[PDB]
Amino acid sequence: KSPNVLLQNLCCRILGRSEADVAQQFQYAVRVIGSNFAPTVERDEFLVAEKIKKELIRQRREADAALFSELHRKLHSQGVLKNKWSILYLLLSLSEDPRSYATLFAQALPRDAHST
Amino acid sequence: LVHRILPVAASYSAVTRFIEEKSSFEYGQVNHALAAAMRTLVKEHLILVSQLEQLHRQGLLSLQKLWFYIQPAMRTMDILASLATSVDKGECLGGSTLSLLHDRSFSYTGDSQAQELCLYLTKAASAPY
Amino acid sequence: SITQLFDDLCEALLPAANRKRAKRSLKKVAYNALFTNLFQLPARNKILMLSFDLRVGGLGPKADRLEELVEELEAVGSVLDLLVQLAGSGPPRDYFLNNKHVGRNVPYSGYDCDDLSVFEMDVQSLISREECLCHSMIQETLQVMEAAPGTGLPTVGL
Amino acid sequence: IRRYTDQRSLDRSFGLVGQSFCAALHQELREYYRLLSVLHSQLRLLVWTYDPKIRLKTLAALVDHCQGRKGGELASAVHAYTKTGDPYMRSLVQHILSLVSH
Amino acid sequence: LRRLLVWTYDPKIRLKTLAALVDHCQGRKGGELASAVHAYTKTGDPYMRSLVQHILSLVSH
Amino acid sequence: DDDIAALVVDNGSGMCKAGFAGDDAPRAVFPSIVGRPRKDSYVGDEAQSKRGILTLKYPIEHGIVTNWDDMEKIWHHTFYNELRVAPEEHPVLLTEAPLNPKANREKMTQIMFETFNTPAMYVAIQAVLSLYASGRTTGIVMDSGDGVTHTVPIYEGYALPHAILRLDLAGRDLTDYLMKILTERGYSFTTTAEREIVRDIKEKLCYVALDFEQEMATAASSSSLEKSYELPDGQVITIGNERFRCPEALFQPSFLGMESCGIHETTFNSIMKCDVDIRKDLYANTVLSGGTTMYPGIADRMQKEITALAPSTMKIKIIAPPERKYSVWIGGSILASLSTFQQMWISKQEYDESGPSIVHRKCF
Amino acid sequence: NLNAVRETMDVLLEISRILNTGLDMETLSICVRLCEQGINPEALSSVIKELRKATEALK
Amino acid sequence: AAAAAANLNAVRETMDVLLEISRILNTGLDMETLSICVRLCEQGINPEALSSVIKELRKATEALK
Repeated sequence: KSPNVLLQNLCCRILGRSEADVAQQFQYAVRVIGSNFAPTVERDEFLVAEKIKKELIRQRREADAALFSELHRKLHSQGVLKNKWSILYLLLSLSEDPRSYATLFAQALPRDAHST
Repeated sequence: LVHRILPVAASYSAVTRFIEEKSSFEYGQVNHALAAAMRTLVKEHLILVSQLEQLHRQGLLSLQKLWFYIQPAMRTMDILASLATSVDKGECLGGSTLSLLHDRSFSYTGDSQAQELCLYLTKAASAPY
Repeated sequence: SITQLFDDLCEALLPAANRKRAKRSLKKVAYNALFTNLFQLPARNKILMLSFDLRVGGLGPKADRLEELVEELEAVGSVLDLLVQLAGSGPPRDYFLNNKHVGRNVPYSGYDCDDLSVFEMDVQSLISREECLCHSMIQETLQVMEAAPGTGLPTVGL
Repeated sequence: IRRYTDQRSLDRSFGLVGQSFCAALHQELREYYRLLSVLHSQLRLLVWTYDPKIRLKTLAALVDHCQGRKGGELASAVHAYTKTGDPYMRSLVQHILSLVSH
Repeated sequence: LRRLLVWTYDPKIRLKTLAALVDHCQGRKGGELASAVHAYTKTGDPYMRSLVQHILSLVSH
Repeated sequence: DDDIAALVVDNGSGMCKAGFAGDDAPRAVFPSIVGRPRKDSYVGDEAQSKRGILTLKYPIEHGIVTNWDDMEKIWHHTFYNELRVAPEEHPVLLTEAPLNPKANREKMTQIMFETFNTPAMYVAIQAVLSLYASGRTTGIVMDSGDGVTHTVPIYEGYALPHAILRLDLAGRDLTDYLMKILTERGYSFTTTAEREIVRDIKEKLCYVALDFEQEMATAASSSSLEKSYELPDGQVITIGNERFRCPEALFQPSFLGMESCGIHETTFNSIMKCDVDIRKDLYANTVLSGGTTMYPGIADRMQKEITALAPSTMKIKIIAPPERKYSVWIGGSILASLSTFQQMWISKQEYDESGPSIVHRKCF
Repeated sequence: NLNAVRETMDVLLEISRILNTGLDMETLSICVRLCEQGINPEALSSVIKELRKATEALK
Repeated sequence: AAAAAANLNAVRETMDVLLEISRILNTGLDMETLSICVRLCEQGINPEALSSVIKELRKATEALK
C-alpha cells in the first residue's frame, strides 16, 4: 500500500467512522504529515533506550526497565528490523500512567550541522 | 572583445558602492530599503559566476559562451547603475527618490524585463515611507 | 451529441496533413477503446493522495492551491476523475524565492543555509537547459550531414 | 544594427517606443549569440551561416527603414511589415509589434 | 563557490550590526543600556529590523 | 481489410437503409416498396408516388414479417438497385427484430445461403446494435425504431429474454394518431398527400416541451406556439398544440388510447423484472432511441422522467445525445467492419458441416 | 446559467494545468461537456490513450 | 516456500514481542492499529508528527461519546 492511502486506514482505525463519514480529519493529516518523509534528528538506539528507562525510573519500576532489555534482546536475536528506533519513539510518546525540564537532558543530534 | 564586456563591471562597482555608502543612518530609511533591495540583485549575479567558475575549470567555458550568459544581467545592472548616478547627484532622500521610482516605473513599460525590475524596486522602497 | 464529440476530439489531436478516410477510421477506435474498460471511497479523496505527494517532495503552497480549488468545486464531481488518470500520461527565475531582504513585519528566524544549496539549483536548472539547446543544435544537423542524401530532402527520396 | 540599437537605447528622447523597438531588437540579437556559441565550439560550414543571410537581410531593411520615426509613425513602419505573405518574416515581425504597440 | 562568497554574504551584515551595539554600548547599565538599543530596530533595512526586534525583547526581560 | 467487404442492411417499415460498413451516414435510403402492376416493378420516388396503380406494400408491420415475397424482393432490389453488388462476393449482416423465433431464423439463413447465395453471413437484432453505438455491452436499451420498439434489458452476452418488453411505437403510428386527433377535432383531413405532409412535419418540425400539462396551460392562456409552414403548393396543415400531445403516450399512454403502458412505465417495469444486483449496472447506462430526435428537446423530458423512475438511492446515469435517429445503423456500420468480429462471424463451411440451426448459437 | 458554467470551466482550467495533463484547452472543453452527459470517466481515459497512440503512428 | 514461511513465522514472533512491549507500558493502541503504525515507521517519517496526529485523532473519537 502506498504511503498516502495508508493514513486513511489510520483514521478508520482510531475513529469508528469510515473514510467517507469523516474525511476532514483525513484532510487534516495529509497537510500535517506531508512536509517530510524522514526524522528531523539523526538516530541512535542508545538514547531511546535510556529515555524509556528514564520513564520507568520515574514510575519507580526498576525491574520492568530491565524486562525491556530482555525484550530488546529477542528482537535482536531475530534481527528483521532496522527501524527499531522509530516505533519505540512512537510508543514512548504515547505512554500512559496507571496510577520538569528538558534543557539539560541529552537530546538527539539536530542535523543543524549535517547536510540537509 | 573584452572592452565590450567591461561596462557591466563599472555597472557593478558603482552599484556595490551605492549599497555601502547610502545605507548609513544619515541617508534615511527609504535609502536603506532601496539599497537593501538593490543588494539582492547583486546576489543573483554572484551566484552565477561561481557556477561559471566550476565549468571553466572543466574547460567548458569560453568567451563566446560567457558573452551569451551575461546578456540578461547586462541590461539589469545598466538600470541599477543609472539610478545610482541619479540619486547621488541630486542628494535625494524621502520622496524625491520615490518620485524618481514612481517615474521610472512608467519609464520602462515596453521591455517588461526592466518594467518588472523598477516595480519590484518601488514596492520594496515604499515600505519605510 | 456524443457521436460528433468523438469526431471533434479526433480533429484536435491530429493536425491536418489523407484526412478523408482516416478520420472515419480513427472515430472507429474512438468507439472501440471506450468499451475496453467497461467490459471488465470518495472522489475528492483522490485529489488528496496527489496533494500528499506534492508536500513530500517540497512545494507546500502548490499543494494548498490544488486543495483550494477542489473544495470550492464541491459546490462536476465526475469531471475530476478523468483528470487524475491523464496526470502521468502527459508531457515529461524571479526576484522572489528565498528572500529576506524585503518585507516589513517579519519575525526572527536566524540563519538557515541548507536551502542556499537549493538557491543554486533553481539557477543551475535554467543554464543546464540553455546548454542542452547547444547540444541539440549540433546534433540535429550532424545527424543529417553524416547520412546519405535522402534524410532531409524528400526529392532524392524519389 | 549594433550601432543603431546602442545609440537609441541611451537616447530617451526617441520616445519609449523606440526603446521598445530596441528591446525587441535585443531579443532577436540574443538568439544569434546562441548560434555563434555553437559555432565556436565546433572550431567550411557554409550552410549553417547562410540561413542567417536570409534573417539578417530582413533585419537590415527593418532597421534602416524605421529611421526617423517615433510615436504612432513608428506604428506606421512596423505596420509597413504586416503587409507581407512569407510566414518566416511574418513571425519575425510579430514579437516586435506587441512591444511597440504596448 | 567563489571562495564560498555565497555563504558569506549575509555574514558581514549581521556582524557589522552586532559590532555597532558593541560600539554604542560602553559602560552603560540600567535604562541607559535600554536606551542604547533603542532606535536600532527602526532601521529601514529589514534585515537589521528583524534582528534588533529579537535583541530588545531579550534585554527588556 | 482481413474480412471481405462487409455490407449492412436494415429493412425498416417505411424505408430500407442500406450501405457499406464504416460509413457514418446510411449510404442509401430507399422506400419500402416492391412494384407490382395493379409497369413491372420499381423502387424509388416514382414508384412510391405511383402507389395507386403500382402497389406499395410493407415487409414489416408488427415486428415480424407479414409478407415474405415483399421482403425477399425488397432485399433483392436493395442488392440490385440500391447497391448493385453481386451477392456471392460480400458477407452480409441481415436484421431482425429482437426476440424473433428460432425456426423462422433457420428459414431465413437457409434462404439467405440457398436462394440468395452469400459466402458468409450474420443476422443480428436491433438493440445490440444500439448498444454498440452507446459504447458498451451491458445496459438497458430502450430501442425505438420504425415498426419495432422494445425495452431490452441486456447483460453481457445476450439480453435477458424473460424481461424484454415489446411496445408498438413508430413514426407511422405517430402520423396516424395525428390524423385521428385532427379529424376528431373537426378539421378536414382525409387524403394521403396531406398525410405525407403531416408525417414530414411530425418527424422534423414538431415541438415538444418539458410536460404536456404546463404547455397546455401556456397555450390556452395565449396562442403563439404555431410556426407557419409555407409550401408552394399552398397546403398549410400544422398546429402547435396538437403536435406535442401526439407522443404524450410516453408519460400517460391512454391519451393515444393505448392499453400498453407508457415509456417511463415500461422501462421501470423492465428494470424491476431484472435482478436487483445487476439493476444498478444496467441503470449506469440507460439508453435513449427513436427517430423523433430530429427535433431535440425530447431528451430533457426523458431525463426528467428517468430522474423520477428509480427511487432516490443513486443519481441518474443516462446516455442521452440529441442525435440518435440512426443509432441502429451506426452500430452495425462499426460492428461488421471489425477484424476481431470475424471470430464471431459464421462462414459457409461450418454451416454445411453442422446444419443451419447452429446460426442460432455461433452467431447471436 | 452560462455565467455559472463559465466560472466552473475557469476553475477546472487551472487544476488541469498544474497537474500537467496531456490535454489542452479545447479537448478539455470537449471532455467536460462529455462527462456532463453521464459518461464514465474511467472510460474516457482508456479511449484517449489509445486514440492518441493510433494517431501518432500515422506521423 | 517453506523457509520463506519460516521467515514469515519469525517476523510474526518479533511482532508479538512488539505487542508485549506496547502493553507493559500501558498504551491505548491495539494490535490492529499497531499493524498500521509499523508500516508508517517502515516507510520513514518523523515519529513526533505521528504521535501528534494520533494525539489529535484520539480527541476526535471522544466526540462519539
